[PDB]
Amino acid sequence: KQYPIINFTTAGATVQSYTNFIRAVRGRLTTGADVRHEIPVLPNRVGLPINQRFILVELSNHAELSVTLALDVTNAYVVGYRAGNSAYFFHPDNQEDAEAITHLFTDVQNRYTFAFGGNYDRLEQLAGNLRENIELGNGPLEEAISALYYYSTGGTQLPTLARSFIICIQMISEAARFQYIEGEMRTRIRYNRRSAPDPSVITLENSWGRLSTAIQESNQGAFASPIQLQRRNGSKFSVYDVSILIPIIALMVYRCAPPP
Amino acid sequence: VQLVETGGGTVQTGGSLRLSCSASGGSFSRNAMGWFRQAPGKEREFVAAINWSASSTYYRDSVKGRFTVSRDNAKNTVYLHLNSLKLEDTAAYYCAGSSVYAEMPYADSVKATSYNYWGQGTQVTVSS
Repeated sequence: KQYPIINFTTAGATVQSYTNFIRAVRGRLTTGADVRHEIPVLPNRVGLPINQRFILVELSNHAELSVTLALDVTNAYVVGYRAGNSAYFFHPDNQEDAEAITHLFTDVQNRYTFAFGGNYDRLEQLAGNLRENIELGNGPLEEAISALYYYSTGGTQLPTLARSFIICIQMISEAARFQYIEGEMRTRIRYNRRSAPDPSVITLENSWGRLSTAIQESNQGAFASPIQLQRRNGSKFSVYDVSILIPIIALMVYRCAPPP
Repeated sequence: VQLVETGGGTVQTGGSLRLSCSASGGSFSRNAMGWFRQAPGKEREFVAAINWSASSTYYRDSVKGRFTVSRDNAKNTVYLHLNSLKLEDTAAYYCAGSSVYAEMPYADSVKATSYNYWGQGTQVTVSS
């Protein structure tokens, strides 16, 4: 069979099923069994078989539009998607990655590869807005799909397409990377609201690869160097330790191998 | 990104010439490039296309195994090598990249609609 498929829809609004979903994702992203201070580390990209390297997240609308997303199980980041018979991939910034993404949606008809990557500061352009100004929650997630599905048909502009990218990633990838950011989405939902992310989050997003590094190279959990994030008040502050982050960060990109 | 084309001019039946297009700035080398041509009073034709890598090349049926398209992302130029020139090939040759896609399905690669930026169209004529 093909890569695993974790199914989710914005029709049934249950704020539980959202959670059961993010936990389905995390369950596929790693096996656990490697955990640094109770925080699971994603599988090491080195030696990892391509048949094991991707995950598929399918997403349904209330307009009943289905779009399948591909994530890299090493970074939990979206490498591309599939809507209808057309498949679109982010730019594979290295040779080895280029090879691997060709194992995705092999049976799709039209395979596109963008000239751009999937990193924020890049999409923050095409969208024309910024993460700070871009709306999230279950609201943008219905429209983020109707964008992607309708991109294959040229019915969605690129600006709103990169905008639709920025919504997806944060609400899947980052949600699964952080318990904190995961919880933040349920909130916008249970009361059915929609809004933009606070510095608490953004600083977490920019810092995820940073923290993973800091945590795994830490001496007994103590960061060799501090790291500055922000809270909703915008106030900056530093983390000297893995402790605080346990309720916050869920998965870590493999950085090093475990100590004694 | 802006394109400039080189080569092109008087050639004789069965000869060779090499067209090149140098891109200064922009996303080039993350971009798919393609070559198109038109003779006067004749239809616009797809000639060749090449992706970013570039591991995928497509050629107009009539030119298959005659023309070869190349690129150097380090030199920021894309090459169209024209060998064994038939009279059929007399035309102005245009090079066009797409800043949106590093690669395209070839349904899109064959159409000039899919490319958002062009060169100035160096002229090519084949005598005999």
